Amino acid sequence: PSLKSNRALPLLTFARTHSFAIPAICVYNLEGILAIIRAAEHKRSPAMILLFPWAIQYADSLLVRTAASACRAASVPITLHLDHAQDPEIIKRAADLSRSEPGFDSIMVDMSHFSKEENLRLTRELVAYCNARGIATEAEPGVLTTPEESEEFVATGINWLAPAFGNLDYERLQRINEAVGERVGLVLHGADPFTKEIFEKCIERGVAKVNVNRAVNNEYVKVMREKAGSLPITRLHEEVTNAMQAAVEKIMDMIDSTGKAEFM
Amino acid sequence: LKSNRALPLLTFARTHSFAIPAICVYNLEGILAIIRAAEHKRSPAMILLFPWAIQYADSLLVRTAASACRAASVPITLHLDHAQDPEIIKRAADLSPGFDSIMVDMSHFSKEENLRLTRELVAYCNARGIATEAEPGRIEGGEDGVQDTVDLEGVLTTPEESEEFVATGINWLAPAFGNVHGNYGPRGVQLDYERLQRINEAVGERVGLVLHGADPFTKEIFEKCIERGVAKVNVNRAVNNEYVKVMREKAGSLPITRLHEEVTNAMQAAVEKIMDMIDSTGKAEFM
Ligand SMILES: [Zn+2]
Ligand SMILES: [Zn+2]
Repeated sequence: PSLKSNRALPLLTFARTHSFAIPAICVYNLEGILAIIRAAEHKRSPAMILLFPWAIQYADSLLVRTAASACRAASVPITLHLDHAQDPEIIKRAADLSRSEPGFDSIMVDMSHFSKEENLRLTRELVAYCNARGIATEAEPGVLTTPEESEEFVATGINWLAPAFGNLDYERLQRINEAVGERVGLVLHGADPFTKEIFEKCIERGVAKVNVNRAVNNEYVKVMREKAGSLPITRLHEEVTNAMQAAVEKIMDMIDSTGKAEFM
Repeated sequence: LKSNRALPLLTFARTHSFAIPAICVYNLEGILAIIRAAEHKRSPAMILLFPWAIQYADSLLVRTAASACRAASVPITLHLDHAQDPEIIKRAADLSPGFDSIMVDMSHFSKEENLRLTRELVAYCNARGIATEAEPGRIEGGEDGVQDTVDLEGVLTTPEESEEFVATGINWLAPAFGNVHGNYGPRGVQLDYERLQRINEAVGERVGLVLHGADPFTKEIFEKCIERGVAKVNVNRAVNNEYVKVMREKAGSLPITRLHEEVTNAMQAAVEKIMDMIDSTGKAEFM
């Protein structure tokens, strides 16, 4: 209800009902933001741009605000997610950007590194903090994720859940899905090396959001390793962005997000 | 223009014998390097973007930089450097939080065409709250983001051409007085300081003077220029070569996060040295 106008939620619910997954791309820079936005507009695909707490450590609100207004100006649904936020203070600080100027649409409240009772308790409290500001939330039931553990995390108020199942244990996956896939969206982590077939089986069994980092960002690293000092700076920027954009477009085709924005 | 944010900086710098560091950047690392350097050293600054920044990222770098400027605890404004195409100038000027100032650089055209286009483009910018810089001559050379002058001759600035440009309503002038964009080569830096003072004497009280091609300059050269009216010093390679060196040596060897940190630190250190050299260090206290 405080989430009634949240832009991030329709993406996963739509993906789940239309048997595809949203590409959720971790980026560290403006070149990454551009690559995602170009890929998505070009493949008529929805997307998410994901930032780590480091983006705020490093640039205060600047990467956040820029990514936010870039996705909102986009011609396909693109929203902004804080990935793997493991400190309560940085979650609240990120969430505070929404009491302006757009900030995050969703935050992964990742308390998985805490003891499970303290994980549960913190998650609940930070989720309530983000929801008060209009912000959707994802959590990790972090030893693998049982269907029982998943239901405990549903109770905290998360919107999406990031199960541990070898990422592979597909039997474990659909059991999680049958138990909780009606109350929360499912999020796949460690997707960087996966193939179409793995993505297909993950999607059939509930995945509506696929996190990617190295598969895209390694393209940025390859160009700089190979071309820095040899290409002018402007050209390096163009080349890293093209390389990253191409990598995002592949993922969009692998997870059937290509074309889907037409119907959203 | 009464409410223009860039104008006071050069005014203040001129009356207090220093220059504003005007640092060209291509990326968020450079934007962060400038804000940090400027806040650390308590110095005003300007962030310079090339037309390439709009060509490449539409309004993204412009918006990121303009916003960083506003949020800074020292005076920092945003300048379009070397805009050499009337169409791009209007496109940039239509953006306005966009640019506080724009360089209407028509120096590639004949003198009379340069004056003609500069006059009308200044009108267009002024209508939109935007201060302007023009080049009453032709500096030779190219940089990444700044076109070559191949097949064009150098044109040194006279007081008379300077006077002609003051009537266009520009705020700042970039004189050609022996400075060169890019590498000076074996002949070294050979500036005509006499020409410069002659310019300053003729128009200095009516317009601010802007130093281009300053990358390899020393403190003593800076001091000579500032004593002759230079209130804005443009820098590029001095700063962005640090990004290149760090990437050249370390990409593939450090996490991307540390890569971004290291280029920004290295660029920040290069900016800080300029600030000291041109005596802008500490000046934000009285602004
Ligand atoms: Zn992850
Ligand atoms: Zn220049």
